Amino acid sequence: ILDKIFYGVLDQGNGWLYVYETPNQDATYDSALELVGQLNKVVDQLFEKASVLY
Amino acid sequence: IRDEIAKNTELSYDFLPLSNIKALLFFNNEKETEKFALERNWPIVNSKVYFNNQSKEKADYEDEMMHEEDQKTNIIEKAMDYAISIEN
Amino acid sequence: KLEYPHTDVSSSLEARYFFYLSKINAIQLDYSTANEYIIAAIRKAPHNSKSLGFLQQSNKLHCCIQLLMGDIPELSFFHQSNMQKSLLPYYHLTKAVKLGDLKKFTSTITKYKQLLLKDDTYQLCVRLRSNVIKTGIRIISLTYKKISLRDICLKLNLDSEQTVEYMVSRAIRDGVIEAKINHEDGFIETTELLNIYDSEDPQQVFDERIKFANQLHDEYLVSMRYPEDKKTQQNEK
Amino acid sequence: MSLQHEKVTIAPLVLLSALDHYERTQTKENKRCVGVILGDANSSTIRVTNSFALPFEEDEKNSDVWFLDHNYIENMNEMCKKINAKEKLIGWYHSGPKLRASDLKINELFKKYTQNNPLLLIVDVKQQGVGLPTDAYVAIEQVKDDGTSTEKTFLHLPCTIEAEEAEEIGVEHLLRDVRDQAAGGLSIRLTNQLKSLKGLQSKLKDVVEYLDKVINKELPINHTILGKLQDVFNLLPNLGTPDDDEIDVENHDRINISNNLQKALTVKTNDELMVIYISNLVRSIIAFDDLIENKIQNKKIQEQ
Amino acid sequence: KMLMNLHKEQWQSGLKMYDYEEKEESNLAATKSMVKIAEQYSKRIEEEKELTEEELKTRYVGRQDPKKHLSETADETLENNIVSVLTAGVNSVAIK
Amino acid sequence: IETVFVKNIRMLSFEDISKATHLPKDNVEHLVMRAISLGLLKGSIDQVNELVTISWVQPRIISGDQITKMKDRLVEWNDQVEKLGKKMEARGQSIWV
Repeated sequence: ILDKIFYGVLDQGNGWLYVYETPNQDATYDSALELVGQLNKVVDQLFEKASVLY
Repeated sequence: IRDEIAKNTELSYDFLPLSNIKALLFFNNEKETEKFALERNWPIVNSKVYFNNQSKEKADYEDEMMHEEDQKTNIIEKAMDYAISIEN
Repeated sequence: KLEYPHTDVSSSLEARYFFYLSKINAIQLDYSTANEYIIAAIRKAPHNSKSLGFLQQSNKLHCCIQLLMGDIPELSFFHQSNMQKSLLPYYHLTKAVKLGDLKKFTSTITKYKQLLLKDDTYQLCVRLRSNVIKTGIRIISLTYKKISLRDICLKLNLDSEQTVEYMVSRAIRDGVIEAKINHEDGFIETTELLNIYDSEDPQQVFDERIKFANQLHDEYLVSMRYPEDKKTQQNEK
Repeated sequence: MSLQHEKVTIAPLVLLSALDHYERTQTKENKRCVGVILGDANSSTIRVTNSFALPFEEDEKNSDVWFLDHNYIENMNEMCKKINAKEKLIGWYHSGPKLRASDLKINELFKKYTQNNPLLLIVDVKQQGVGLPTDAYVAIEQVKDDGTSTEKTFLHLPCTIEAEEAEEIGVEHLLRDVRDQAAGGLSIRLTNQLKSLKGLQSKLKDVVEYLDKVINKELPINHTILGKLQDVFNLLPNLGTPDDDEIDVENHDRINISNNLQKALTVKTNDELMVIYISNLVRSIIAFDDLIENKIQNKKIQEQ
Repeated sequence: KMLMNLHKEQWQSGLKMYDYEEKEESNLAATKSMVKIAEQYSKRIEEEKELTEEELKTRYVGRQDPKKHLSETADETLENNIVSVLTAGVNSVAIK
Repeated sequence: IETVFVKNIRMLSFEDISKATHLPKDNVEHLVMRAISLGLLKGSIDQVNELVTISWVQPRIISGDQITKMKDRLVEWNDQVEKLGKKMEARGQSIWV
């Protein structure tokens, strides 16, 4: 499960193995993290411009 | 203190025995417990309270008075608001 | 019944105004609105030692506000400020509330009594002896999903199964604990399991974020072009 | 013959040609103009590239008498070959405003010209309809399953347009509208959004009243028409299924991209806010300097 | 009027739509690219404090304005998704 | 097939089917399976929710009764279009350029 080579989770509350083979991670949502990431960096730099006004 | 406790119990429990509702509201007389219940609008039927019935009626009334398109909000309506702001 | 100006006044007035509101709102047991108003007063007010006594009082009130919520300020805050000695009664409070210690809490407000009352946050502070308990039982329900009535009484020195039943009954009307009591088995069970992405709740949040942004466009538009218009009229080219 | 029929692609020159030939006969007061339809066919999409008038008379008192000159059509076709010899007779235009059942009799005559089942094109000259103002039909012979004999009948063919590349730059050339029935910007698409919904309202209303007619006025049941309306129900969406919950979850996804983007645009603008503010700080110096300078200039201009 | 009308998609174009696969492609492309315009804008605005605008644009690639280019790319997909939702929800609510 | 048509929705319990044909629950399932095989109905069979979720029904002829049944359902959907369109008129009344 640590390799992630078939995914799944192991339940010792009854003794089953659930085998989940469903897709992971939304690609679209994930690339939105790097885009926000870059906007959060830029605004510190815009604030360097605004030191001119002060 | 009782009236305060009776809002609480809706959230805490959905089944209580008749002895347990009495205990919790600091009573010692079963007839008084059932008396309060009429007035506080609880339906104790067969010695088990149905807090959930009561919630339904309470929610519905707050919808029932008009305010109501924008109170709810619509999927369609969000996009309309955002649209006009950009083209103004 | 105020109709206070914002577009034509000095920023010193605008800070002072925001400060007053949080104090008055807080005393009426509205800590939600209290919290928004103080952060705005701080941003208006500078970082200098010219404003120094203003900032000290404003930042006292902000720590206390977040404790009254059960929000709790971070450890970051007190360290990165260089105000450590002044905010010392609040610091001890923040550690105290978190731990859920009634025993510690009794010590904290007693030790520091005088310093707190001069700031007139002492009136607010006494209300935390209760919130200290509510935070504490919230710890217990996170650590243990399903937890006996007896176990809780043992950790925080609560008096009966029946007593703790009742503490939790008040606390979950306010939805702090976010749990429900089963009388018929004898446990307190938190009900959170997430998967609220599926639900319409995030949609509601995203809608609010956009409108805070559309409003920022308006501030930008009115300000930007207005001193340009003056300079053209002016004899300078 | 050919049974290949699908769409009628119609060129804009065709549309304009039948309005013109109608107005230069100055036929009105319900008097008609029927001309030839020219183009490619033996083909699934029937492709009408051009059209020309034919001398035609329609009697309005009794509708069962008409004039068609058979001699002209052959001559006329020969001269079409001069223009472009990829054109043969594939049908006829009618001047509208609607279908007539006297069109069934006209139709016979043009089967001794064509290599396809003849084309009927209503060019509405008053330009009425919420989409295109042309309906298109083709004559079919078929048995009727409601227990009655073989009819000759005009069954609907959808109308769409395709045009030459050359024609297409001309259409745009004369025109100068910005369009509100085609999609552009955000605001335009809101106008089209509303138009579509009201369109649906109009057609749907007509269905309810159509149903009303059969059982109270007595239009004949026609199984073929009502049969599609059943399928409207079976392909119909449902609420609270795991399909209609995917539908909500997709809205939550898209709304988040819109949030980042609105916010991206806010970054860009707060930078443009600071920039113009620097421009003002710069222009301040110039402004100061200008006042001391203008002192010297005033006195000189008065001297002269 | 004949000239103007070139569509049977006058009322069959707002409720009509493209699959959500294609909308997932637009969303994914759009977000991915705006990172790249955003990284050029970051190199860029380490300056914007020297002498002459015209110089900065050559040397540190202010050309075409990356500030303008990011606004355009954001505006196009932003307006498009309001439509994509707007048509989506309209169908669900009116049709059923 | 006829029960599905006359209902608005498109799903039936195996209990309802049992009553209507006078069949046991075993034979209710064998009957849906034949019917699909014949190509009268297409859908899904749930034995663990005891549903048949029908997804298409075959066309058929239409008599008087059936005319009215469908007519009525158009009445609701007509209203839904008109009032949803009333809400859209009122927002961005200004923007329609």
